[PDB]
Amino acid sequence: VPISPIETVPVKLKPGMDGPKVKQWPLTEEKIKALVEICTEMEKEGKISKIGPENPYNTPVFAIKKKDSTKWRKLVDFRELNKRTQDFWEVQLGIPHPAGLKKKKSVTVLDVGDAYFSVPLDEDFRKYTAFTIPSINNETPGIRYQYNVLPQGWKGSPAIFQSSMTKILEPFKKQNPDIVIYQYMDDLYVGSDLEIGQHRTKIEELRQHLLRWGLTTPDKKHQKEPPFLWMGYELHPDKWTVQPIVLPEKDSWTVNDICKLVGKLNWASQIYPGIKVRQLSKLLRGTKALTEVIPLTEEAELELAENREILKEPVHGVYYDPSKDLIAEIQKQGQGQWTYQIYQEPFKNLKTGKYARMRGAHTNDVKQLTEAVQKITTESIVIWGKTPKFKLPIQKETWETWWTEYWQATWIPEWEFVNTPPLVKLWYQLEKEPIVGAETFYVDGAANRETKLGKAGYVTNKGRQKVVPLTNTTNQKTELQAIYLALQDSGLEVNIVTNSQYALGIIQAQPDKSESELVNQIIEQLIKKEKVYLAWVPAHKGIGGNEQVDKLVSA
Amino acid sequence: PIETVPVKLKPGMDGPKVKQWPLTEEKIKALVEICTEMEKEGKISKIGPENPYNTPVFAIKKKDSTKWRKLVDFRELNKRTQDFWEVQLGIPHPAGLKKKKSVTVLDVGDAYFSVPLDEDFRKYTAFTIPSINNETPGIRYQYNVLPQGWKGSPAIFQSSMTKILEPFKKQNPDIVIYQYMDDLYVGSDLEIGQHRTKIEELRQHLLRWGLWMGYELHPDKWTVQPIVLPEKDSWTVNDIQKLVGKLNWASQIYPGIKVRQLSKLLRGTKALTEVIPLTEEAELELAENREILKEPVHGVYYDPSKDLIAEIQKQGQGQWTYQIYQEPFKNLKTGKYARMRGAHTNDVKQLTEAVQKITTESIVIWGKTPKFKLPIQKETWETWWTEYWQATWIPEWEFVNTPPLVKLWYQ
DNA sequence: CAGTCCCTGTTCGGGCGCCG
DNA sequence: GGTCGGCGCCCGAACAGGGACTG
Repeated sequence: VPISPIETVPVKLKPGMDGPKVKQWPLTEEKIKALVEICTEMEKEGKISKIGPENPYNTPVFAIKKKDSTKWRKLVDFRELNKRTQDFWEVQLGIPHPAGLKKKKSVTVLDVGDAYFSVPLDEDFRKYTAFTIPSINNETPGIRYQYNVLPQGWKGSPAIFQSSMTKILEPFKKQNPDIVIYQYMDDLYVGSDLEIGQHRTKIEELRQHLLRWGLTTPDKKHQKEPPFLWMGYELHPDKWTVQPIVLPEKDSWTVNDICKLVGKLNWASQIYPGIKVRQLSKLLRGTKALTEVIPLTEEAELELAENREILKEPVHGVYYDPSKDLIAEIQKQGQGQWTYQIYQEPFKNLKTGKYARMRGAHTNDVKQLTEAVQKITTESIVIWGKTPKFKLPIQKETWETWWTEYWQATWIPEWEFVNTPPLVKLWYQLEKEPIVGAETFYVDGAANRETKLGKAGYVTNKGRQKVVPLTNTTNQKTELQAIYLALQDSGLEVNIVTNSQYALGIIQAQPDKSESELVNQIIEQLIKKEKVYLAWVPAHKGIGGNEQVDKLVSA
Repeated sequence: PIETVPVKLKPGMDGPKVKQWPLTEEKIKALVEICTEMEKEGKISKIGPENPYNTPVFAIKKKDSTKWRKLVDFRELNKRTQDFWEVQLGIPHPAGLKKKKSVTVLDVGDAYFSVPLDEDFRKYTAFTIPSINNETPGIRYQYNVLPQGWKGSPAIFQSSMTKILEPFKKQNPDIVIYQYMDDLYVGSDLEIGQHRTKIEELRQHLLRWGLWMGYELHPDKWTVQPIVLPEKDSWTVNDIQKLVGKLNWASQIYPGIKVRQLSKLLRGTKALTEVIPLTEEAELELAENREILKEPVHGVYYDPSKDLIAEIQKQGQGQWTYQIYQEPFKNLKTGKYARMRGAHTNDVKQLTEAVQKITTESIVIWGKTPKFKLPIQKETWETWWTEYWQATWIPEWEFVNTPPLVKLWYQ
């Protein structure tokens, strides 16, 4: 067997584990012909070689149809080999995005034919890639081959190719520094600011530099004229857009159909602004079967009709201009939903997106806004390597009040206020000093761990009092219930004294939403007040009415 | 032509496998130029995906410094090679370094490149350089010499370091020199003028052997933050309530604290704003508790075998308090920082500066870096902390969310 | 006292989208 | 078809740590 021009990558098995020894699946007669035809052709080209009984290893093999072609692709079920092969470090840290591309004079896209079949495998590792091809007769012994290149379906093939490909491109990139080559597997985006004459010269220089190592750049996959089809987009000299997206129109929706729908809506939200999947993802909670039919809710059908209407109009993104600043603007959309757009010139979006993760049982809009800012910041550094300037629907004084008083460290990068309703604001402010002339409530609550019963009430300085029996509750729920009672039966200004660290920690975080309906009711009562002052005193210390009300709610 | 010191991981432990986090443009260009130069000088060599190990990498600029510095997060590697630099080639810690009038730090990381690394251990020093918008796959390297920021580097170079310092230590016997990571702590009681002169003498004494920095510290002027009670002449119900809660919390540290007589003043169900006169028995319990807070805690001493732990509280108005301990309520040191860089505007910058100052104090006093309990969300910290880091070491940390109880550490 | 449990947050396993 | 890797989303279940209360 001749020597491949590309340097091979040494591969070992994990220490103390042998090669695979697994029997072949029964194959349909139509796939057997497709395999024998491909196996005999690859043997002639030196990509697979016959092996004898000295090779004790074996692995199954099958074939699937290529999309929009009569040719077949050969895949190997290397599930057992992948377990015992060494772990690799993937070099593909992410996926490039067209929003990070700079305007180049000339652009060229090419795809190499049969990438893996052009890169060799380590000589000492070829023995473990042994497989059997069953014949049309079950009694025929079968032809056993071993791979000489990267097998499609092996966990090391993508990591090996991407590193072998970068090693071949380095001498060209070193000689041609002003040439931009976006390398993703076999997809090479080549752009430059050289004149269109010298551009085609450098293109042919690279097509021969790649040919020297056995990499063929067919003219069928060659692209010289816009629009270019690169990574699922359409690249035009001034704008880009995603290749068309198709949503299913099922009359009866299963769970898997919603997942396919949600996935495409998330993919469309990159350039289609305003896509909401809140009510559609609510269909996936607490459901078990992938094939279970689920009826669409009224709020879900409205959200789908709105998403279909957005996909009707055409949208397009622009390219990154390093000379101008990066701008990102956010809008509160739904409860727990946020959308954003990243641009440099008004209405010329580089890309859009959405943030909707609900973190914690209790939160507010300021917390969710900060989480969205960080998600956009990380996303921007990935694509452009810098943090955009933010336009946030929150007052400068609103944010100043929050971060200065909050006990956690929190910060937002350079931003400015945009008056786009609805505006994010704090819905109530706990007083820092006790209110003079306000009734003082000493609340407490308790419960029995077994009976699940308890009381919750208060005692005031004006003689007022209340105790309420509670069924199916906990110590935490009662202490929150006691504060809810004090807020109900008090005026617009009220001082409340509790001993519940749990209740006091939730309220001081100024939440405006909660998974607990009791907290939501406490929030609703806090908004109606003008001045509220909470305080904490240690329990069982004989403090004020806190000991008098601890004895009333004892049982 | 130098022999390699054989190094092994701790038994039953594989190398670090930490993904690389996204980097800004200015840092990627800084790493590309440095790694290209270090590859030209044979300090590093490109590798491939057959190496299953990796370690995050980013770039920094020290205080008042223009040049970028390559920084690697080898914490995980240092956690998986701990027995080497503590049992076999440990470095003693001078107890007098913290008592000096002036202490200066020097970046001596360039000297580690003069010693080759063990060939079998180069596999674990792997790292990856990302590209903006993932233009290219990761450009991987591995170290061919002693890496900067690895806890095994100052232990191997220690024998070579002592012989370089012997001519200077003999000339200046009253000067204390300590080596931690890629830094050199030189402390003396000399006047500030001749102190900086002796540093430049050592800077040239190190240059002739094939090796520059300048950060000045004054550990003798380090102060602790005690727990203080207000001195009000008129007390309200709310004041006495807050006083009892604070004294109740402080009783976990000082067991002699009593709130019996003060709790008796809160017998009735009174309004918070109502003024309460202090009884005679309460005024004495208040005065005795103030004296107890002046006393040091009984039975608090540093254990070298225990890990250091540090907690930080955001007190607002640019105020930050901290406590260092190994066992709960047995605080080895308390303190408070004020008006740091980014005050009144950026907390992450203040919190980053606070971690650096606290870690530096821990190195001078005990020679260890504490594990931090940071008052910040995990995503908020992991997004911005690198933008304000100015040190060659990285302490360990965890994230807490303890709402403010009853202001124990700040009035 | 250690053993719970009530609460809350985090990590992970498993589906889809997309690209090669 | 039921091959591999990368990134993203959504959800539930697992894990895990801190309080308060009780034998």
